[PDB]
Amino acid sequence: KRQVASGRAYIHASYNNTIVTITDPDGNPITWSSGGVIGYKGSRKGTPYAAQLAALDAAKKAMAYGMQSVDVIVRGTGAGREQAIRALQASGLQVKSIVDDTPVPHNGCRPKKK
Amino acid sequence: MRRYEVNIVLNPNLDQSQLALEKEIIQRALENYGARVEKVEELGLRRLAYPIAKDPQGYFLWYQVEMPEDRVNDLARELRIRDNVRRVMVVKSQEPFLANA
Amino acid sequence: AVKKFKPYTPSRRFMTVADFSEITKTEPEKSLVKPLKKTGGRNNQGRITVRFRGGGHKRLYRIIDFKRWDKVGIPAKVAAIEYDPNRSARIALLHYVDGEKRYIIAPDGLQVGQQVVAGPDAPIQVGNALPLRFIPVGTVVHAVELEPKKGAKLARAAGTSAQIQGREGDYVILRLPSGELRKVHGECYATVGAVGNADHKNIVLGKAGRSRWLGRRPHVRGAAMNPVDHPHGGGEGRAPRGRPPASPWGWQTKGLKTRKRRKPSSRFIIA
Amino acid sequence: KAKVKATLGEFDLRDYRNVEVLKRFLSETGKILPRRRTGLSAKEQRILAKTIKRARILGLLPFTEKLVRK
Amino acid sequence: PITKEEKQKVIQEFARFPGDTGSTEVQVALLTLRINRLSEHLKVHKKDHHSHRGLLMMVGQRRRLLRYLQREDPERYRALIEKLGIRG
RNA sequence: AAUGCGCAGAUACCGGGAGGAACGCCGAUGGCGAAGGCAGCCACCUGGUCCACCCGUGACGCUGAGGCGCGAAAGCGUGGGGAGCAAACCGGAUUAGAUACCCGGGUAGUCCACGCCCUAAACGAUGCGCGCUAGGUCUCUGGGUCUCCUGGGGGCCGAAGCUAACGCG
RNA sequence: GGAGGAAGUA
Ligand SMILES: [Mg+2]
Ligand SMILES: [Mg+2]
Ligand SMILES: [Mg+2]
Ligand SMILES: [Mg+2]
Ligand SMILES: [Mg+2]
Ligand SMILES: [Mg+2]
Ligand SMILES: [Mg+2]
Ligand SMILES: [Mg+2]
Ligand SMILES: [Mg+2]
Ligand SMILES: [Mg+2]
Ligand SMILES: [Mg+2]
Ligand SMILES: [Mg+2]
Ligand SMILES: [Mg+2]
Repeated sequence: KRQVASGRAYIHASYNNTIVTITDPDGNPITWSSGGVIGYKGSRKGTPYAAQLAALDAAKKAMAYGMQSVDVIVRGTGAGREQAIRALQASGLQVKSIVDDTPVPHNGCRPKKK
Repeated sequence: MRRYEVNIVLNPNLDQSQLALEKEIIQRALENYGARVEKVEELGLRRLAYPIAKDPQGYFLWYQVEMPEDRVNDLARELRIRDNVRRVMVVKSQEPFLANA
Repeated sequence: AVKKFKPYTPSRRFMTVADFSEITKTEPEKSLVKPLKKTGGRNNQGRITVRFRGGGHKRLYRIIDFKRWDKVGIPAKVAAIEYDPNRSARIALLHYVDGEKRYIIAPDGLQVGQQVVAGPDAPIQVGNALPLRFIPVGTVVHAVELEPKKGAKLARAAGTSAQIQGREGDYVILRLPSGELRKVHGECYATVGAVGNADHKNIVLGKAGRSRWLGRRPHVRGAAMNPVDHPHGGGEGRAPRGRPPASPWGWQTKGLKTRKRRKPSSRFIIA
Repeated sequence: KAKVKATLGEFDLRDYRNVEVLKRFLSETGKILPRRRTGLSAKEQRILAKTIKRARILGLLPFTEKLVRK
Repeated sequence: PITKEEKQKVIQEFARFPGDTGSTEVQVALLTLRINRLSEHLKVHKKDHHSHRGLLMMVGQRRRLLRYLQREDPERYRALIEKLGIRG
């Protein structure tokens, strides 16, 4: 909740959109952005371009609290993947961790017909 | 009356009173089940990889014994209750195997 | 775990009877302080409170111990597994090294001669009773005091159980056979184990007397009454419940959360 | 980029504890390296995973180290 | 399960001359131990229909040597049946 | 794209907790069983097969009508469990219309104990048993002083031979 | 070269 400078990011890239968010070394989040909050809709939400634009909106309001350097924990497999990273690796907030925690199971939960 | 290997992991955030309170909980148990105590490799604490009970540290124990099979699997029933203990595994006397000989 | 029959009669084609492969060969109840006197099926004004009750059989009560906090640290031996006609479960005549003799609901996997003890330091083997602040998580447990030192008022019919979901201060989380999660104190004595005769629901009464033999009289239904007696006074023919399904006193019986709302106990539940 | 196997000396592959003889059988995430990367034989690998999985239970070895820099 | 004492205790009690580890008299009384010991297995694990097959092999195998003894020598047959109580 | 969800605070986050099923890499073209089938780890019970020892029995062997047992999935009966998926059912959309493929929900079921149907692309569409008929070649598993010999299996080209051929070998 | 494991419509 508090006005800090260190922090942590968050990326989640579906096949159809790339919702991203950010927080602090604790867990209290402050901001988030998505291929819709940038302004796009529909299948345009999964266009990496749109995804690249999402991190921008996130890149801001963080700085609107006074951030400096943040951490990046990706989570997904789509195409908005790097387009946020490159958008985040170069934006104004240096990174300290390019983590991936993409949820891979051990064949437990049977999926839909897709 | 075969030779098994017992394994015992234990919380670390405790004093050598509890830490030795529980050790006898082990000892005066194998007797109640008839185990020929052969050795013990109290190696000690290790900084675990993933956390267990959301703690990354654990006091390790060890006990190669020679207990009967007609009273074995019912044992950890007496072991896996003590909520101070939260990791138990018993493994047969896997006799050693060569590699890079 | 029931005894079906052969259809030499009607009724006894489907009727089933309970399992006595575990009752201790017995019949007599040790007529100590245990057996008491009985009663009937209305109130103190002579006015039928609960309807469709009466008849049945001669029954004799069996003083059951729910207050297993008066024999702390004083162990006891299970002596015998007995029938009780006043509860779905069976009972257990158990002997105390003190020389006393008492009764406890019959739980699962309960054997005879098997040590059984009340107390905070008692073991987890089924039979023993103790406070819940001591009983570990995920533990089958029955006969619970709602409030400390009042008696077992929870989970004590046949086959019923209850888990322990975690501790919270001096209060514990409980899962009842219904499906509520309730705040109960940790100093409320409960015995460990699942009640016996888990097959009671599997029985079949086969005929009409077995209704009557159990006090439960025949149940007339509203659609046959006259609107003097029931709302659904099915006038001409099997005409329908001319809205909306209700009770002899008027309140609908379809989904009326009749539980009080401005009630203190609601603070302690999660439905 | 080579392999391992011969890298280590007389190690008891049935020993489910010498983790320092294993943490290089795990890739950079925890996934057991395949026979094609450990020089092992058929029987050799089977006896290993049975201990790897064993050792993975006592809290010594992980299942999914997070993936840094890809 | 099976120990060594479970073997030679039977064997020397059937080895129709010492050194006999396996004769049609011994073979049967060495299967008949497992059968009588394996049947009380399939009493609890009544669902192990995968072990139940080998018994019929073990039994039916034993079915044949008794058909050899009774064929060749009558005199050793029932004189072995009475010792273990077999076939009814 | 829409049905749908969402200002009543969701999607994404952190902490805690509950509950189920199923086991990523190993893992393969591999192994096991008569087939059906079998994949986390540990243990108790248990079957089948295989190698060497020159020990024993001494043809006790093979097939096997009838019989008896097992038998995928689905379905059933009685009690449970139910996170995910999902027949039937409803709606959205494409359409000429869509009783369907695509999507939003979703019951039975798939999970457990017991007892049933006993059916199949149950296929290697190749019954079991034995002997003889060139090899080359990767591999699973024993043994033997060993890029060597030998025994049991799974793959791959191919001697002669067979088939209408494909192909088997 | 053989073998194993991305189409709108009459
Ligand atoms: Mg679904
Ligand atoms: Mg070992
Ligand atoms: Mg080894
Ligand atoms: Mg009748
Ligand atoms: Mg009344
Ligand atoms: Mg009645
Ligand atoms: Mg009635
Ligand atoms: Mg009626
Ligand atoms: Mg009338
Ligand atoms: Mg919303
Ligand atoms: Mg239905
Ligand atoms: Mg049926
Ligand atoms: Mg020849």
